Amino acid sequence: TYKYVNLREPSMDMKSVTDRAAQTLLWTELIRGLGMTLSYLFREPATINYPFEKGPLSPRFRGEHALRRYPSGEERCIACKLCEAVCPAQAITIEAEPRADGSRRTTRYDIDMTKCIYCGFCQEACPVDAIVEGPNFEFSTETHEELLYNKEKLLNNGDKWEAEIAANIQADYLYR
Amino acid sequence: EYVVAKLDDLINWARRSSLWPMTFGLACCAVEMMHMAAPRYDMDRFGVVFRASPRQSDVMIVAGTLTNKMAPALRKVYDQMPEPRYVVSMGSCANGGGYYHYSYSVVRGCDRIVPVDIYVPGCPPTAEALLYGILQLQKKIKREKRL
Amino acid sequence: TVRPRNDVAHKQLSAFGEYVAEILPKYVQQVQVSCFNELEICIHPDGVIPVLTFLRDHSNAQFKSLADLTAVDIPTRQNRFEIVYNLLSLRFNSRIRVKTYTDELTPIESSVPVYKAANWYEREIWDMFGVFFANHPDLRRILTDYGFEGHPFRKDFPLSGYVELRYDDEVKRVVAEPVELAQEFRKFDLNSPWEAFPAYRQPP
Amino acid sequence: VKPIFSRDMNEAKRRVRELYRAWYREVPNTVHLFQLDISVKQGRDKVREMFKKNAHITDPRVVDLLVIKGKMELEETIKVWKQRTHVMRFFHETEAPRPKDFLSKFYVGHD
Amino acid sequence: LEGIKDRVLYVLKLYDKIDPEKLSVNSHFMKDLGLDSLDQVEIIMAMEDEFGFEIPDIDAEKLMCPQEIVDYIAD
Amino acid sequence: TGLVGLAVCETPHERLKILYTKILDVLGHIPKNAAYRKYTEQITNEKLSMVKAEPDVKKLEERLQGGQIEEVILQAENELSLARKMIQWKPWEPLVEEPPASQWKW
Amino acid sequence: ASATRFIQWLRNWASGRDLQAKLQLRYQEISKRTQPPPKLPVGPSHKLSNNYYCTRDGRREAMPPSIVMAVSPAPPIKRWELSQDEPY
Ligand SMILES: NC(=O)c1ccc[n+]([C@@H]2O[C@H](COP(=O)([O-])OP(=O)(O)OC[C@H]3O[C@@H](n4cnc5c(N)ncnc54)[C@H](OP(=O)(O)O)[C@@H]3O)[C@@H](O)[C@H]2O)c1
Ligand code: SF4
Ligand code: SF4
Ligand code: SF4
Repeated sequence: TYKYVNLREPSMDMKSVTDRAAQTLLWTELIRGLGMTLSYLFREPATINYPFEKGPLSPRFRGEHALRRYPSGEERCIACKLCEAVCPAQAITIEAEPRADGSRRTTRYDIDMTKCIYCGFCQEACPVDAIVEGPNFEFSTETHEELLYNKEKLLNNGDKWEAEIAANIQADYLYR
Repeated sequence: EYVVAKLDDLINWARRSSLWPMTFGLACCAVEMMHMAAPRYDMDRFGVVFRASPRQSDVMIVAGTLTNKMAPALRKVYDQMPEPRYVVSMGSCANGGGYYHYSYSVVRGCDRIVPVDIYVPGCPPTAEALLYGILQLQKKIKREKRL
Repeated sequence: TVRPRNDVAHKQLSAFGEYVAEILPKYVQQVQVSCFNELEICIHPDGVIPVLTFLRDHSNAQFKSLADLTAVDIPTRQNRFEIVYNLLSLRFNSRIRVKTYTDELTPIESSVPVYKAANWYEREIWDMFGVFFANHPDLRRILTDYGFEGHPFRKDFPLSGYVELRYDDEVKRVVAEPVELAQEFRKFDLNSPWEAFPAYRQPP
Repeated sequence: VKPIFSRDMNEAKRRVRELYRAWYREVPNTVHLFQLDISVKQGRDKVREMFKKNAHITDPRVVDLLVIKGKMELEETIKVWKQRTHVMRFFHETEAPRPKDFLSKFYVGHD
Repeated sequence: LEGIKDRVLYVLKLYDKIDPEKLSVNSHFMKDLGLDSLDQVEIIMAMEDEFGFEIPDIDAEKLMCPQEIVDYIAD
Repeated sequence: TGLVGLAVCETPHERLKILYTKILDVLGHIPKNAAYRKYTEQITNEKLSMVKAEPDVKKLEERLQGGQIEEVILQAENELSLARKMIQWKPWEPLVEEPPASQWKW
Repeated sequence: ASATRFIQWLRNWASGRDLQAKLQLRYQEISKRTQPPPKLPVGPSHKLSNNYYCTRDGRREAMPPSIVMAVSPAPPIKRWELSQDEPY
């Protein structure tokens, strides 16, 4: 509702002119600029020592891809290819086959980290809640081969993070 | 001998202590790169400084997308770098093109132009995960320079 | 009822569907479209400069500002390109669209003397689409490479391109270009059967 | 009544002659000021192979559009923009092509 | 007059497109000497660069014979 | 006094009256039966009747203009250039140009 | 010295009032693990009877009418007065 920026020359005569002239003959505003930085030094630095202190995070966080399973064994993923179609990077590749014993499950399951923008659609499009995004950062590699995750073999190694996953999903059902 | 092996540890420790980067912008990643400067996730706690110094710098951190126009631009910079040099691909674009992998104008993830030593996986590479671009690099310096 | 949006200013805005049409040139008007309080006018390519001088500093319609200069590429028609001049009035607070049509390779009358911002968007269309503009000062490639073949958007050629792969090979400084191999794009055949909408289907 | 781009039928060919005249004088500038790379003689042969592909002259509009395109891709090296030998290299040198033969292409793998 | 007939003949023979016995002074490049349509543009460019570059597109059509080309350059 | 834009911070009255009287003569050269002459005249004479009624009033400057009096004159300055361009290149009177091919629906 | 009592006088003295609202400012009223499990409320649907999609049209009125081939586009944008909270 119309604010203005310019003051349009506040100085008029004697008292209002000389003090504005004072901050050009001597400095004062440099001392006033020094004052804000002085108070900033004395207050404690808000720093986190990474290998010992950790930065604050959420109950629902996306970063690491790992496929969950049922409490009584059994691979939770069904090979719907649903998560493939939603995937905006088209990162997740899937080949489906029957497991010779009635059940319809996975054979090839590559989610390459060369692609994937960590959007978390595959977390939210899965009807069985197979892919749950684990709060992890510890996956920096030397090679591409070491980076792109293979057919479930490195994703079912996400069972080592499933203790956090089962606790963090307790915020997902009945959302936050 | 034992004296030579311990001396090679001191040369490796000189780089393990301090790494001075030439951080490439040209990305949404560049903001998360600027979050290293942010006090909450401090990086000047290490021997790393945001003075850059393009000719002097050791470890160039390629952040994000590399287009065909910027493809010869980054290569000529890498040649001007001193011999103990490392390349950190920061973000999914710098790895293998997170998005824009199937686009015409984007080079498919840095390695086709410049060799990458340490890969940082995340789109917005969180300042938590980005401290594996320093500490894991410092851990990886063993080299085993025998002769 | 909760969930839909209500419209009331449609009749007040429909008056311009008569006003600009009552000027009545075969040189300009042709077809007038108006829906959800927005006006679409498609104008013959021969007149673009005399059309955009109008709606500029005119007492009834004072736009003065050009925000978007988007172009629609469509292979169905003989006239392939549908260049849309999107105008915005700051005095009257209303938006209008000045649509045009150009075929495979024909120059349109460029709005450089009318708008000073047009030239940057005009270079963008010549890059992406290949539509040349007459009476234009310094037509240059901005988004494309300095040695790029074809036009990046055109629906004639694929998404991945042709000179996509770039190696730092056996030659010390020269970056390779002409290799055409890439990882395959999974073109999903997604198109739902049964027409979802009435008042859109046309008889053959 | 109809657009003509720049020239009508005959004058469009003279614009190509004007384009060939300008681009023939710019190959010493792309060696001494830019980089040696290959040769002065092979650089002039690189011009001839480009125009031999455009042997299909049928419309004044098609020719003129190629002239305007030619007044940008070859104008790029006159007022020198960022290329640095990696860009502005039209001739393929890195990749070796397979010859068009029924016995050669079938042995390697084609179609 | 003597310099124009000596410099242009030496420049035409150096191009190696036509034999010295085939083209001497009066033998035209259009039919007699045996030169292509692109070769006529190349020969006119090489002859202008040696003596003094001032060749327009309109004069290129008139310049077909080497004797006529020497007269056009002198005038 | 201070104008918003780069237009001079001054209010020249009757200078606006000169410009509006000039453009009425410009409109009556070639278009006479055309609607462009018909529609512009009924807006300009409507404004001229309100300018002549109230001199140097802030309410008079606010009449279908919004901003300053100099800004209203700037909104009529290029209107003379628009009228002159309409006289040189005229689509208001003739209609002869070719209709497009029957395809516009998406 | 690292004692807060003497330091708080210095930071208050050197340009502007401080004391309250620290640089870190994550001491009190920062709830960890959010809250006990909540129940998300339902909208105008979910409850049965008179929940037809015939009434909830959504995507129905969309067809564009072709028009024709002194009037203003809108009542002119009148300028708003200066702010009462701050004049300049
Ligand atoms: N133009 C010419 O100079 C020329 C002329 C005629 C023939 N040739 C032949 O072509 C070849 C060209 O190679 P080059 O001379 O260019 O090689 P080079 O530059 O001398 O480099 C040799 C590399 O191979 C490794 N290497 C060699 N012998 C090794 C051993 N016994 N155990 C472990 N690592 C070994 C070394 O690694 P470490 O340092 O880690 O051991 C070294 O990095 C030669 O073998 C030569 O016979 C060359
Ligand atoms: S991850 Fe979920 S959505 Fe994807 S195939 Fe497995 S069960 Fe289906
Ligand atoms: S997080 Fe998004 S981009 Fe990554 S695999 Fe899942 S759906 Fe694809
Ligand atoms: S990885 Fe994500 S944040 Fe980084 S440049 Fe690519 S899209 Fe932007």
